[PDB]
Amino acid sequence: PITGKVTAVIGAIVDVHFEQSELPAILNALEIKTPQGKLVLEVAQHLGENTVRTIAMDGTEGLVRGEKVLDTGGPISVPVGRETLGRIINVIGEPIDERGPIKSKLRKPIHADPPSFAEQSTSAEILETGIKVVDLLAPYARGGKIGLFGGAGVGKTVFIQELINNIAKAHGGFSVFTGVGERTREGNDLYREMKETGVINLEGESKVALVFGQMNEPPGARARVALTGLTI
Amino acid sequence: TPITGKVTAVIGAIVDVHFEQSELPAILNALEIKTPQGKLVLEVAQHLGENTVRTIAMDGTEGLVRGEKVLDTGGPISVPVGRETLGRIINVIGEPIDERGPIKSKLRKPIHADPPSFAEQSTSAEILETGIKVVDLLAPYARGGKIGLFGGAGVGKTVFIQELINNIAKAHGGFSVFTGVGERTREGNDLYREMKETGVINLEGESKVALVFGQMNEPPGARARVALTGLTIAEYFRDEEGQDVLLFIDNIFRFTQAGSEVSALLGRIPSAVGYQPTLATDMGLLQERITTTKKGSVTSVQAVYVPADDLTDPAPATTFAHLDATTVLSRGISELGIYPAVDPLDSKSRLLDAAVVGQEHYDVASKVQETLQTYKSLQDIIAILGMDELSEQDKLTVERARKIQRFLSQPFAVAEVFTGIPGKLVRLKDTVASFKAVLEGKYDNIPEHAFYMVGGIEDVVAKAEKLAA
Amino acid sequence: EVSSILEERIKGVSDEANLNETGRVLAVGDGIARVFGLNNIQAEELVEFSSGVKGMALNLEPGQVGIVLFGSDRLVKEGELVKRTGNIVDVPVGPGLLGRVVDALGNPIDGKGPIDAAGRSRAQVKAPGILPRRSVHEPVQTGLKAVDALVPIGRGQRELIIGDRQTGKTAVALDTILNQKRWNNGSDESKKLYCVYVAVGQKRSTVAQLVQTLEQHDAMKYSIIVAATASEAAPLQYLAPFTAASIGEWFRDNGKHALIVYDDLSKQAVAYRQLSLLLRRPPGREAYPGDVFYLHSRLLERAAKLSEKEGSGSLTALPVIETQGGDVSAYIPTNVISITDGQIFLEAELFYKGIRPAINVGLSVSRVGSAAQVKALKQVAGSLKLFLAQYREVAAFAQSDLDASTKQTLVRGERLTQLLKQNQYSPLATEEQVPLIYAGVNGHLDGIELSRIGEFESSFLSYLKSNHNELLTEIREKGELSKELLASLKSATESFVAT
Amino acid sequence: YVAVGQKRSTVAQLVQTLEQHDAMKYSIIVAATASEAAPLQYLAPFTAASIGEWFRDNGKHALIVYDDLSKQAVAYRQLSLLLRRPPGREAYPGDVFYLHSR
Amino acid sequence: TKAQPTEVSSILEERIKGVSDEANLNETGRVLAVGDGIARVFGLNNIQAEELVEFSSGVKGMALNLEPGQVGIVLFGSDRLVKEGELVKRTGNIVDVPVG
Amino acid sequence: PPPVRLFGVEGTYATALYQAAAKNSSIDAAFQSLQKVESTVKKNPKLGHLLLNPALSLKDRNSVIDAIVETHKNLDGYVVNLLKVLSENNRLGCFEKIASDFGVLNDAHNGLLKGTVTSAEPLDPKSFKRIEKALSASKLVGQGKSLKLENVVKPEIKGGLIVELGDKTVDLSISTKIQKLNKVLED
Amino acid sequence: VRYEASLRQLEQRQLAKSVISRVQSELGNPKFQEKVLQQSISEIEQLLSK
Repeated sequence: PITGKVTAVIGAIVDVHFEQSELPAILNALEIKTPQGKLVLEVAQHLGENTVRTIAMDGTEGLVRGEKVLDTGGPISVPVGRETLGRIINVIGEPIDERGPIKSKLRKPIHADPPSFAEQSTSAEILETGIKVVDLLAPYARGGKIGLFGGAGVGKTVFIQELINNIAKAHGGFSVFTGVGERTREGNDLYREMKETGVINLEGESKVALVFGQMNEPPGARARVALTGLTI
Repeated sequence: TPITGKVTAVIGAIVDVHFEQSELPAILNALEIKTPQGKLVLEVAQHLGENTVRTIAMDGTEGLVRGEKVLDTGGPISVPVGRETLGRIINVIGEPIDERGPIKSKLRKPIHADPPSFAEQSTSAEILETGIKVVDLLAPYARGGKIGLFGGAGVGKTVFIQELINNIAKAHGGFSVFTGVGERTREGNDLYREMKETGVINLEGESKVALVFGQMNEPPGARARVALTGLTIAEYFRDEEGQDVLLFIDNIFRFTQAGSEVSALLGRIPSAVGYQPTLATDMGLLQERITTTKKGSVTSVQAVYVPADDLTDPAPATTFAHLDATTVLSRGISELGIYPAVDPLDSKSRLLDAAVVGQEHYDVASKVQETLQTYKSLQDIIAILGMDELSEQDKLTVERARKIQRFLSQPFAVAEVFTGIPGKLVRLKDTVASFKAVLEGKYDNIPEHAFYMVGGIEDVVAKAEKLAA
Repeated sequence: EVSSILEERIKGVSDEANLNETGRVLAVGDGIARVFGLNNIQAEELVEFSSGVKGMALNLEPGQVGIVLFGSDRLVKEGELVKRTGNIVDVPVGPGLLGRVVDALGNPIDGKGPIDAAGRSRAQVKAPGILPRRSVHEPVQTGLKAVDALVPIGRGQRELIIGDRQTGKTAVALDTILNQKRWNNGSDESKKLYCVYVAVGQKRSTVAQLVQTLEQHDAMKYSIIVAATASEAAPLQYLAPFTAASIGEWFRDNGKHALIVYDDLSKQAVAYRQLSLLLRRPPGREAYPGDVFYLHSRLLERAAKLSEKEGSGSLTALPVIETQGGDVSAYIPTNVISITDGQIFLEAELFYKGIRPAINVGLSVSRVGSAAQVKALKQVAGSLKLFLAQYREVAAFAQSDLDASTKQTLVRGERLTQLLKQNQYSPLATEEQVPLIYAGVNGHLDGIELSRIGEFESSFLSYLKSNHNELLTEIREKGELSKELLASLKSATESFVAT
Repeated sequence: YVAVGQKRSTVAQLVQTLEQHDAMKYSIIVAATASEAAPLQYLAPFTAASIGEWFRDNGKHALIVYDDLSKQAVAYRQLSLLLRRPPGREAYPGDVFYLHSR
Repeated sequence: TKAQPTEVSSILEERIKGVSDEANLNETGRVLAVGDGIARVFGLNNIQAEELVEFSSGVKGMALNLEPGQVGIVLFGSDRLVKEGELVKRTGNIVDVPVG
Repeated sequence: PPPVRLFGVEGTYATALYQAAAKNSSIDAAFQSLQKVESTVKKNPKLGHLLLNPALSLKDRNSVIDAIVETHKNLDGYVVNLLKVLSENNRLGCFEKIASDFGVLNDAHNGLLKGTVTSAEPLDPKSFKRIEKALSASKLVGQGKSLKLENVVKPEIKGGLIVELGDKTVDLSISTKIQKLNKVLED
Repeated sequence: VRYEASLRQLEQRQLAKSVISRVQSELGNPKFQEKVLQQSISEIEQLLSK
């Protein structure tokens, strides 16, 4: 089994030294067994001689040198399905919203390779919206990307809410709202508001899924929430 | 002496040799690596010891095996010099690139040459005339003077140098040396064709002009020693032969930039922003190798490219020490529809301090500078409101200074085509006269279009005739 | 079906061979790899790793070699065996690439079937000497005014296209390719262009839109598209103009004309920036390496017009710049500008205010790019270049003097600016553009007011062919106007102006 | 008169201007031209001072022009950074002040 | 590890031979690196700060850094004369000018 | 410069040692003694092998050295001075590093060539001999050069084999080939 | 037609994992041993001919 002992904790960069014929690849998930949780480390370099350099998904503070690490064999595998819709999830693929476990169906790696050239948009297809103002003066498209401008708390949050409702009528489609560096007070408000206006429910199946990466978690966990929502 | 070696490494384009015997070469000796391709000429810059040197590469390092032979020539790369260097184009390895074959020579000399001492000095600084108006008035050339132009191509760096050759080189006579340090390929071919068309060079007849041109697909170490190759040829003329010569250099930013690329690789820690630490010594050698001796006398004109138009950048700053006159050409002025694009407030010559250009010429140029500096001062007030919301005296001052700015545009004569206006050749003697009249209100009573793209005094009158109709 | 394609594949491979040298990697990652061994390797050789990924030798060091990875990090692992390809880094060249989409490696990535090649020739090569060069003589037609002869480009020029990115930057370039379709199907092979459009740093989605758009416009059968998109890693973007340019040179040394559009050289500078910093080389001025200059100058001088010896071949260039807000204080823009001659300064402000193309002509110049134009196209545009830089000065002070003469110039000038506009993605024919510039140059926009400029244009053209096509046959073949032809046009234009 | 970083041609114009104006009788030129290495450029102001302390000591009055001390820092920069000593501010070694003040 | 005089094969081969005297550490020492307009010498443990040391190619140069590895001697001239292996003898006089 | 380069990566000690010892002629002799002094360090089980990470002084290291030369004396006099150099730099864990390098350099001059023949199974002697014959025939081993072929069992190869020596390899492994083949067969 | 297109995709992955099962079956059998001898005699012919 590919196992090694921690031989450094320089910042949020934890280096694990592995033995012979026991070799990682870059992007794999390392899980350090601990009674304080688990910590997910992502291999972001090879420094050779069976040592690695990783980034962390959670606070590194209190690590001993000598604690066992185990290599999964590839990237963090996050839940997918219509059981993962109406759940707040941190990067690791587990509930932070505390409604017991998410019923695993299929799980899929967080890093995946860009789709083929013949499968990239060869034409613009116009994404339908109920907002008239949006469809005239700046057409949404199925391949395009539309960057909001304006303040926060000025109508933007409600505007985000509106769009979810149209998509349900238009296509049947869902959503995933991903928050990077989320402000943990505001997350409660938005979670409550979303459930109440019925774009999320405790009564069953849901549209928008929320993916939240708190700002008190290391830098790495902030980047990797963005790839985790997209896979859903 | 013969020194065998093998190529241990090729790190960047700063190859490392490991010699196979205890004999070792000195610093700035030249070495050749044998490949079925040709040769690569590299030049020792460090010994890192244990019989491992580090060498500057004047040829791209593609396809180099480790454990591959090198040989020692036993001294610095040797160019061919002579009076049979004329009509020729010389690269950097002393080989033609205009393919007239082996370059006939009596002496072949090392490219580095120890600078002329402070006992060989001409005190000369006699007026030489450009034949360009702006230049005659604000920064007239000199027998001992060094002129430099700065700022990015506006009118084309090269093209200005062409006018200079057109005018100054058919009335100075004798030898002229052109060294183009990592200059664009196409431009050299056009010039070669023009000299033969205009019967200056001829390969069937005489050649009182000589040439050195490099290429800017060449590797950084090579483009740095294009400058030295020309310079070896220049010294030979100045001293041994004792003839008075010109020099033109375009583009010498490219020397500095080539140095800055190799500086990192060698094992150096460079200066801030990125430029080399050896900038002051090296810039010192070139400009003290063009220093007049008591044989012949030379006058140089140098072009410097600025990638921000900031002359406070460390590479344009070191140029300034070795210059006693400048004729800065600015992009702004070109864009406005004024050709040439000389800035008139960043101009200088050593002879423009006093009556070294004669008292009358100094009075006319002194006042020109004052008028344009006032115009620049009132630029805000003009933009914000205008000139009728100023005092009556000032309004004249502004209008007068607007005729002066426009007046300075002289049509080019080997670029007549490119400007689109038939060239004017306006004498030093005429420029003083024309400018005298204009200051006293004698042509300041007729349109700002009778000042748009005009030469001397006569032309201003003639553009009134046109407008009237 | 699904069984058959797999059976074919498995049979088309065996993957058994006997090898020369190998390495086993030292410590891999950051888009640069450190390999242990490889003692007989040549410089810039191609290596192939056990992952399947291939790399180019950059640093040959006495005990280790540092390859650069053409591909994402994740595939490369530590302790993999690296085997010498035995050949220097090359890309297939030949005429089995025209209308096959390719990446910078030369792979078919949707393709239009596998890739066929005459030769391969090294990614990196250095351009011919000073001696085999010749000035331009033949005009590039864009089929858009304001470049047509107002700001001229010729065949072998290296004339620049500068502006702020995604103001419609790409369309100006397509039109060059599109407009050349009836001179590109000729029996004059010097007149044909074979064009390569290098897309560096753009969205893979845009490129797929672009591949389809050209096949609607029936122009993809004489162009290649090269890809090192934004998704695809930086060292492949670095190498993307170089690899494509080898393909361009192959057309140029068969003595036929070509074109290559380098979109965007500012993104080559970024691609090369990231690779450079992760190798420990300290940033230069504007946080970009100081060896950026080297890449662009070497790159650009392999597009040049050759002499009679080389078959009077050419490879023209239109290098496309992403400007940092219309500033030219920045390092990367000036570096491309100082190597090149001519600029096609383009304005965002103008694009917004209904000037399509929005080709400002104040900071647009031609130096040696001005001997491109044949006589018809020197006559008609005569001194229009000059007149609309008298117009700029006339409008600085039209916030002093107000005279009929200044007012007259300003009215002509505005009217003239309106006239330059032309529909995009159907570029108006060159023969068709010759009468229209005559009118305006000869001051005949003192009878047309601004609102009606578009209307006059089509009605004037329709009129001219039905009345007298003699005039137009002359310009198609002769391509030089005579005084008599000129007068005949003047006589016709005034007739149309009245009524 | 101290001349650091300058071309010989420039110095050559000055010395002739002085001899005409009758005043190379008492003038001494300490020079270190730019072609000549960085240590000699650097040592040039400093040996100039010592030649002054003797005049100053003896009861004589003199004037020392130090043109230019900005190229002195630059010279000192070349040697220090190739002897690999850490930089002060702007790449100029931080002990430049000690040279200038002494 | 990092350069010390044990990372250079010419110094070390001799150390193994039990020669670490022979007065390469008194008044003299042997050049080991040259280039860039800078020199470095091995030895010179009776050196004074700011002293002049004469390179045996007729070039004399002052010394501004003293280290037990490589005493860093700044050159007053040519790199094409000064070359590696040669001996340098300490002048024994700090740099000086005639006053008069 | 002595034959065979191996300077750098602490291999500068070995090169220096090799040449310094070549000129008296006691490289085999020295090598034998360096391995022997090294072995009685390893079988020292009271912090002479159990501590090789430096944390000792100049002076406490000098009395660790004196303890090492107490064990047997007569190693020659070059490799006894070598101990001193290593001591002065205070690297006790880069003692065996040199020993292995000096061994590599020694057996190159003698000409004995170390290779490797990875498999996952411990292959017959017949096959060993048939490989030793094939290598000897090839330009891979000349003459006056000996051949040692060492099979190791690695889990990372699973089926097939690869021969390796002189950074030259012939790879008929099944494991690499099955992987590359699997990849093209997901297409 | 869309479902048929998908069916082709489905087919391609199904047929993949079956080959992964047979790799495990081959390495499980003493074919692991019958085939290493084969590698050996091929490698012998090849290395002999460098």
